[PDB]
Amino acid sequence: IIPLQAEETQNIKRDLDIFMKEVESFRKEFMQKSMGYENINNAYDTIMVYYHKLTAIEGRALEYNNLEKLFELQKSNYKQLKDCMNDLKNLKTMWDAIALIHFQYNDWKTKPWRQIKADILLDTNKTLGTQIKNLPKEIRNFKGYNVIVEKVKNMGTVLPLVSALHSEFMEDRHWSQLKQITGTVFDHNSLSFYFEDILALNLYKYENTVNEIVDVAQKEAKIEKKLKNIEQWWS
Amino acid sequence: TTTVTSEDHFMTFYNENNKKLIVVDVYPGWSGPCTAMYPTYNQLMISIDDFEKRIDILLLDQDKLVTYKNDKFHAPKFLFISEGKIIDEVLGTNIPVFIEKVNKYIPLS
Repeated sequence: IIPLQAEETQNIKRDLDIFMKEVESFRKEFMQKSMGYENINNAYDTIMVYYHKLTAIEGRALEYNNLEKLFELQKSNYKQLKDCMNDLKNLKTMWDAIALIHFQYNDWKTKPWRQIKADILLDTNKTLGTQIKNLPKEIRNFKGYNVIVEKVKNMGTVLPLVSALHSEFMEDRHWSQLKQITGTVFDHNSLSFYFEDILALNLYKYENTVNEIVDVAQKEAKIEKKLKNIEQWWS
Repeated sequence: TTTVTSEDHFMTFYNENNKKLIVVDVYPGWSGPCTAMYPTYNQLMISIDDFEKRIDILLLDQDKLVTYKNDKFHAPKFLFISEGKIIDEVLGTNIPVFIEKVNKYIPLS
């Protein structure tokens, strides 16, 4: 009777374990950046599912203990449940990491509205260092982490592209030439909310062209400044 | 983060954030503590709630809740509450640079 009942319980337990693995994975797959609250709610729901699995796991262990008879298979079934719990723990850790990344993304969005070229350069350097530290800390856990991890790289690239703009060397004409290539309506200094506008042009996609310009502008002022000397002295 | 005013307020804020962690900050490192506590609370709340989330901070102002949480635990005052129960207590006074290192360590389970 114990094995017939055990086979039915084992099939139900395997289905429950697959559902639990899918629930933690879905939360891990979802990326805030941007999205907030629902991802946190999903993590809470996953914990509740894990708690239900633990109660079911406790019942299976008690049934094995009641059956006793030094059965190796009963011990193995408990080990399989433990492996699922470890995977759930890894998923919970991944969810916490995503929330920390989302907070950093929210700060970046606030910085774009705040804008300020001097403020953006200081913010970009601080943001780049924090993003690099977060990527190094993440290790092991579960598969599909790299797909989310890549996002961090994109964010870092975006932060880097923003830093180039932080240069005050570029003028309106210089900005305009860059703007024509870029296609962005926003100018070098258009608004307080300009930082958000900058985000749409991808940093990785567009640091290159921003850089070319940032360089050109910096190059041109060295001359312009030279002319200032000739100008002032002789005039 | 939950701002608290009592060991009773500290504990309430921890219990009210059961899914994550509620950290009760009792007092601070002097030195005009109130305004500094609120300013750190705002940056930690974004690192606590927004960036890491994992953690809401509730700046105990100013009683002895930290000591009460430590007494309950048997395990400035920082009392970490999981489902409202003290699980981790640390004491000391730290500067803002030290707090940034703590943020990297966060978030504990």
